[PDB]
Amino acid sequence: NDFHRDTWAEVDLDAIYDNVENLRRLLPDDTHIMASVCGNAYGHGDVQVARTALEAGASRLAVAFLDEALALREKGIEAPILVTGASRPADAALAAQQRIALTVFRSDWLEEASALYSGPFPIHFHLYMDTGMGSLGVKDEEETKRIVALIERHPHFVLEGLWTWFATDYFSYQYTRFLHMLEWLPSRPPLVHCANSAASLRFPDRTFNMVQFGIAMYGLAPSPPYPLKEAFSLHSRLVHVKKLQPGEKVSFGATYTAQTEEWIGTIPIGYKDGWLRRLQHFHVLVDGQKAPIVGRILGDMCMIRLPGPLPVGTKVTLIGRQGDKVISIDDVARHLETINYEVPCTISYRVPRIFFRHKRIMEVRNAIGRG
Amino acid sequence: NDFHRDTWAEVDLDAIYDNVENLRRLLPDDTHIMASVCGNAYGHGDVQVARTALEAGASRLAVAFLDEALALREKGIEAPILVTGASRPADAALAAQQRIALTVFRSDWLEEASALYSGPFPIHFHLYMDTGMGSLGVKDEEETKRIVALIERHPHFVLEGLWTWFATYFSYQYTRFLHMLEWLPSRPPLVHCANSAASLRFPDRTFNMVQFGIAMYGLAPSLPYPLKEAFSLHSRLVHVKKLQPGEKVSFGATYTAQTEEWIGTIPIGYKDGWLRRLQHFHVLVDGQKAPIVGRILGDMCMIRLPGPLPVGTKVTLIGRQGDKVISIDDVARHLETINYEVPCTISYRVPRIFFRHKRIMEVRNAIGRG
Amino acid sequence: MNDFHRDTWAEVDLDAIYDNVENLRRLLPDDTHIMASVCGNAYGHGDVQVARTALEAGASRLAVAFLDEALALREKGIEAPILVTGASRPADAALAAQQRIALTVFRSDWLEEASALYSGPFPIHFHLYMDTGMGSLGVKDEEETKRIVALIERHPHFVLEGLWTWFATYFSYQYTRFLHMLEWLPSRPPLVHCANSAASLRFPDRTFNMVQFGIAMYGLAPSPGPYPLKEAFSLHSRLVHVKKLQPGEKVSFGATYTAQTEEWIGTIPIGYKDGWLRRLQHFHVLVDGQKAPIVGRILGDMCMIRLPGPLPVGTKVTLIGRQGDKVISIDDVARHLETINYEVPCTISYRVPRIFFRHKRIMEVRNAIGRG
Amino acid sequence: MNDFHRDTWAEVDLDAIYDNVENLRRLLPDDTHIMASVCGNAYGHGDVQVARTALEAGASRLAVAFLDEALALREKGIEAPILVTGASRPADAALAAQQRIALTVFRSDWLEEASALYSGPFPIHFHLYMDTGMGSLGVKDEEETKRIVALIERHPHFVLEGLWTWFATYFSYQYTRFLHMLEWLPSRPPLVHCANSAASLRFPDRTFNMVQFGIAMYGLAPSPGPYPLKEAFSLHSRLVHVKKLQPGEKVSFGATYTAQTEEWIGTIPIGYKDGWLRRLQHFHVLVDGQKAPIVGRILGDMCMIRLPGPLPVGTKVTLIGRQGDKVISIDDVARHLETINYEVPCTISYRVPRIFFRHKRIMEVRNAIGRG
Amino acid sequence: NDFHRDTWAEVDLDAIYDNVENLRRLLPDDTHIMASVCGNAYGHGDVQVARTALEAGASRLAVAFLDEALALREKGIEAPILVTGASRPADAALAAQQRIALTVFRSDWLEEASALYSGPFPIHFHLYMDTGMGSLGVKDEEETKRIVALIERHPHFVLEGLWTWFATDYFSYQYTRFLHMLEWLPSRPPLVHCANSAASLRFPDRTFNMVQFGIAMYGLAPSPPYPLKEAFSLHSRLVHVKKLQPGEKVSFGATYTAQTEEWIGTIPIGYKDGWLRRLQHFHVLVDGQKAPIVGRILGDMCMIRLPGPLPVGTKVTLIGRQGDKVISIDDVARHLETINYEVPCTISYRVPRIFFRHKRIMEVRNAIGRG
Repeated sequence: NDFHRDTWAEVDLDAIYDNVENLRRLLPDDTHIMASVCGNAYGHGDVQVARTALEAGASRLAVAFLDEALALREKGIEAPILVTGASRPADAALAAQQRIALTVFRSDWLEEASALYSGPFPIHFHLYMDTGMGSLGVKDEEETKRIVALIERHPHFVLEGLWTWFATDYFSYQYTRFLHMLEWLPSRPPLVHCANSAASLRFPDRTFNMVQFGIAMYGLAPSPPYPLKEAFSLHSRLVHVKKLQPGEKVSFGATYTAQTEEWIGTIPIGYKDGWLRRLQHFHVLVDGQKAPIVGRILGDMCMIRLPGPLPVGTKVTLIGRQGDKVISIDDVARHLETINYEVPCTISYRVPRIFFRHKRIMEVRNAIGRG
Repeated sequence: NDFHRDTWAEVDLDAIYDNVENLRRLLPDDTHIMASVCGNAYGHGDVQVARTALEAGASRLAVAFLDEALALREKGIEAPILVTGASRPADAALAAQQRIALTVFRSDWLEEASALYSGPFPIHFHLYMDTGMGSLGVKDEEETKRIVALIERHPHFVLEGLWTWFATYFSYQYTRFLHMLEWLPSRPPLVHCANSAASLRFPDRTFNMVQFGIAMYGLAPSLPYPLKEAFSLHSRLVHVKKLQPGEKVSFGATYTAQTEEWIGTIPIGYKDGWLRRLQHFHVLVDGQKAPIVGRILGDMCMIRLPGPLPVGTKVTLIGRQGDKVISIDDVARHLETINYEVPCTISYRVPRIFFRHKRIMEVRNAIGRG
Repeated sequence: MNDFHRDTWAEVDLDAIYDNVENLRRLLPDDTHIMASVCGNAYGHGDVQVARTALEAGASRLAVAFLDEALALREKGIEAPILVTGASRPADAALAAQQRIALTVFRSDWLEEASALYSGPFPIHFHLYMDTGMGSLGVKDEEETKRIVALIERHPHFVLEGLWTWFATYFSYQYTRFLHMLEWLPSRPPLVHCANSAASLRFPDRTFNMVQFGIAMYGLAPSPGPYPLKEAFSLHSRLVHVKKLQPGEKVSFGATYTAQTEEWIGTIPIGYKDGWLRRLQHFHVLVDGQKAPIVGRILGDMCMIRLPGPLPVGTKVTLIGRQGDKVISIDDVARHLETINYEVPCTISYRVPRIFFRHKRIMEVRNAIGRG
Repeated sequence: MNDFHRDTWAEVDLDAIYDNVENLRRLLPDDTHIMASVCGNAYGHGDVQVARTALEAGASRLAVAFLDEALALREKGIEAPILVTGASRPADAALAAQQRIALTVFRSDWLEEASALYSGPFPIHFHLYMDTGMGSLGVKDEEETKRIVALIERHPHFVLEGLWTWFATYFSYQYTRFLHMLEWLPSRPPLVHCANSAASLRFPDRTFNMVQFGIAMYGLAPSPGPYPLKEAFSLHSRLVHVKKLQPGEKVSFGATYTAQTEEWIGTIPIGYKDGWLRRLQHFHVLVDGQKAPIVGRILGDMCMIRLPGPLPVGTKVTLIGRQGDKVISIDDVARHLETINYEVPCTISYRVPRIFFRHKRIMEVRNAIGRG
Repeated sequence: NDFHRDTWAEVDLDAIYDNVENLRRLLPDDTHIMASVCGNAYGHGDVQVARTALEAGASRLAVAFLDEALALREKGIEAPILVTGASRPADAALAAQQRIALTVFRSDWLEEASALYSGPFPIHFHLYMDTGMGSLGVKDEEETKRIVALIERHPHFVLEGLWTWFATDYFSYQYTRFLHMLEWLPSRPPLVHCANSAASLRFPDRTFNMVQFGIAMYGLAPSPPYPLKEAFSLHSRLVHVKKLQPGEKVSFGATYTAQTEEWIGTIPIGYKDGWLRRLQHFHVLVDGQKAPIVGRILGDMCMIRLPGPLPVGTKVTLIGRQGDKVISIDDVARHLETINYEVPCTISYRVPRIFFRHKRIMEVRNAIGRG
């Protein structure tokens, strides 16, 4: 709800709405769109992103483990949800009562589940096929047969889907093998899909009747027809400004020595906020200009060298646009020497999220706010 | 409450209790101990750590910004709390109502607070003195005098204390503090400092309250009593694949087996705070050091097992497993950062299990139902 | 849980509220909004009940005296726009912004303070109150108006939504004086209104695209004097005891009372703690269709009335309202009290239940001190 | 959530309540209970706050005017015994019984009706109110007393807990008349008390093992005149606007006001909707330590005062209480209003926050219309 | 809380307090007392009875299945609780987090449990030994060994107890066999107990360090030093009375013909209240006299022939005392041709319970009351 530190993230839900609407137009009315909202929508806000996606065209959601699926249900999400990661056989009943589909990786798992669950709710499963270069998943025809047999036998089990993850030139091997495995099934599952496939993201396949719109939904390219809009931005404000004389010292994480007369500003964001120490020499946007982060990043604050004296309260943009200049997630990731996925995800619970929709503030989410 | 993924953190509150208890001895019965629980107790659990510290002898708590203090109050903590970072003057009433003390860095700030606030609750302020190498704080007698004047005049303003942060030399800042301290008409009820290697070791002051920083968590921020580490991180294998010589595995990149081996996948990734730079780090499984192979994904990472191991086998990322042990400093070293950052990065989606007296006290799942 | 356990209550006929506003909505052009005033818990009629009835009848905006009253409405489900017409603290702008509540500004100094202490993220809507020279507050000159306009245009989250004034009840002078102040603004604000203007309720005035239906919305003539206004508030109680007295007999109900002749005295459970002030000591109430004088001093929780012959316990007494062909209006009570009508319903305390009627059928009962 | 957003509030010094009762508890013998009266939301001081303070100071029982007030106390955690001193419905006996609330009985007919409609399972405690001849209600003869006694002894769940009367303020006559009515009972009831007896507050009277600390508990003399009583209620506001006027200048605040000379007028956010009635139009308030007259008519949410020279916005105005060496008591307000002290605090509306002080430190703030 | 039909049950908690206090005095300070509160305390009120028992001397509670144990925890009971009946292996985690001990009947069950549960809470088990004439339980040394092995291996499993049910002249066989089985355990479990043993209910055994105070705690003899006090009573009131002339007819469930001038009274209790139809010719107490139930018992009412005309509101006692006359549970059971256990248990949720303590009403429990 309300927050009391001048540091926050903004989530432009129109960027998310637009991205999904454009994909919904491109793909044939036959293909479903599954929106990925794991890790609290990659740090964007699980329920806010989920509703916007469903509203724009998505029809199903994907999360990493059971708790993320239960969080969506509790917050009012009624659309289908698939747990793409591992789960405990003992939780079958729970997932079943909550109408949450689960992915199966081993026949061994389904047997445990079929043995400790008798009903009354029907539980839907999706099989993850290991095409041969994976670390997990169904690996052979024998195993595939055991799984199919356990489902048709059990009165509450339902084989809803089949999918796999395509690594990114192994596409050949990983596809011919998949097509081969898909034939081991007596009949074609209601939903055939896959993840991390730029191919089925632009060109139609048809072997797949559901596409997984992963990180691209957030305007981030998963690997460096319509443009993608970035939805995440990060801001803060100067809470102090100190003028330094030449030669003067200031001990941030280490020791900084002013080479000339300059002004140092402190903003209330640090590595506890997910603004990692490696961003030690990155720059930020203040008063429309670029300003360098000097000295080490502290736990709850970091210092920036200002062009001249600015008043406390001046807005600082860490990720986003100011004037004609811009800083994107890729820029931050590049400086950190990591992938864009990791950036928004690392922005901790401590930082409130402000959601915009139709160029207008919709709501504020302060994970540690009162209530 | 409950959790449904085999990944979790453990917080030994006995480690917290003992660390505070030890410091409670070395310090004279006249000096308060202030426990810092900012950042949700550095990833350990704000209310849990807070209560434990208060039981072991601590009397006040410190957080970085107002929302953290308000959260501690909403959770039932009644002990005095000090906001060490910046706050908005327009929030003075809110702070006063909740009995939250605030740190003052400029006279302009108080000037605004004074005009915006009229009562009826009293607001306790702590003056932060800039000895010289800081990025903020009060530094001249002129401003210090303005602050003392604003408070005296205001019916609901109270100068509760003054402090400074000793960066790490110490000899200069010290005498400089004593000098600045003498500017005040009357010595404040509380005079404390933060990050003082000598305030821990040695008592004696000047200082009737010392800030037990990260040390309370058993992390050396760089003597006459041992410090216990209170944080451990664990997970379990959720799948095991056997590989033949030369067999390939397309993880985050291309990995090739060079012998018969088994690879275990654990349900923890970078979206959990287990950052990608840990791709060549070792974890603990079956009492042995197993290396993380390939790249660390968002929700999972792979490890070469010391041999065939069943699903469910317990994997320890930070902590002890039999004869082997992985400390926080170890992880920090690999990542090339400081220990502080490690636990603080373990995300909200990772449950914390609290132990007290060698036995499980509670579970907290930040995303559990309710 | 809205039950009550004392035979004393007030009745709020929401059909009267609905009809009064519906009539006004008919008269005014579609371009003209109707602002419904619901300060003071809708002048003792029930804030949320009156608000939604006024809204359903054609009103599109609400007005309250201070921030708390606005927050109370939002907490009770009201979503329509709300304007705080009285003073507020600069430091509460954020709270008001977060809650979509507009604030009235009377001094540039106030805005200067609010501008310096607020930075976002919600936009805050302001209405400037102009002092046309004979008031006790408000913007009075062009230089201050410009400073204000400047501050708003300069602040990214500040919005100039309206402008208004209160015409004292010398009107011709104020009206023209207001037109001058209007031109002091670069452009015309989204909403231009005024209050206490009987004229704006009789004839549509192109100058204002929003009119304030003050106390008249409750059927009370804001002054001495197009459509019929119906009152919505009545007050009732019941006899809880009756006693026959002989000539000369004394009774000490606050003061000494001597029965000049054989008579019957009834006691009803309502007193000054209920807002039925002591000054109503010799007013007449309705019982069994007859006017009966309240004799003796009014106590905190009860008062005695001289009855027109024997009557059983449980007999309905009407303090304000109709009984048979006899009627007692709020103005009748005000007159006896030597005060204005506005004050009567507002004084009927929080401990007197309000029974709401809609479509000639009970709708809800709200007992401010009931369990829950 | 007990924050408020208008600079107008009342203060309740619970130390005063504690001290007044503590003094009474010292005087009265251990066999004598003290009943604390908390009807009317503790005469506008806050029911639960005053109740528990009185209880902590030595009072062992509470009194309210009607059932709802008693249910409100129970819902707020009060466990001490409560007596409804006013009328109630026979059909509510079960509810009252279930909640351990005692009821006053004034007529045998009432008990007959309650006996016929209640059968259990909770016991219900009654206190008989005797009319000593000069009252307007209560049991008046021995035959009715016997019928009542009979009904109770006959009903398994009915209990005769007490007997009391109200001595008018002819006392010698009533006292003796009460002793006669007392002997009409087979045995002496567990509790025998009376109300409005200054005597019972000065000297211990073996006839009553429980005394009613009425309004005196609030530091208000129930009449004109052993221990010092301290007042617990003050009322405050702040200037929200100030305007300098020249000689002859006019201001229309309800009525026309002409400045006979250069002067400064301040406006505070409190009006008749807050219980600060219009009749207080020429009363004096405290501002900057000086007495200042309220000039012009009091509006619903504000009133203007003539200031002693220029003063900034935010200056504290004290309507009731002390400022410097000047003081304004409740009796001073009552006098100007031509009413009794009892009525003043009771009239200060539900929308004015009450700030409670205990041990010279703020304890809680209860804003009846605050969020929550 | 409140109820609005003149039919109710009274539970004298002093009867329960006294019974337990007397047993606590008799047994040595070494032996624990386990109070049985299954079936909502045999229709007496689970939480009310549990607290009273713990307060009088009991230290542990027993319920039939998991939900009854969870109901006690939710209502504030923190004392130990044992599920004496069957439970699902998948619920181990739940019982574990709630500190609820479970009974194990097969090694097969423990294996399923040990396989789907890894932690973090310790779960306590009690082994039910089948002495040879049971329908379930551990039957041999091999099975006993497997169970012991699974517990010591698993880091969270704890063997807390061992018990069995003694049928009631097979006591010999069922005891010598039990003593024999008890030796198969490496060490003696912390708690050794048994159920339905009148023997260990009066005379000390010592082989058992915990006695199960079953139905006797309620003042009911489980098979027809200090006396037992009956805690349950049932009442109602006449809601109508009709005078009949000789020869007159009234069609209750069937057809009743008045043989003479008589008065018929109707009370608002029927078989939906658990006042079964077979009580068709039982008698009840009204105005201190016995009165016969005439005509069939209806769903929500039943008729009684009154001595003379009584007013509506007159109290009717179905189980309890009026004047010098009394009706006990055994009387009702005898008429029904069943055991006393079944009577209070059958008194449905529809009938509120009024609890007394120290000859004073403590609280009312109306299962279908508002809230």
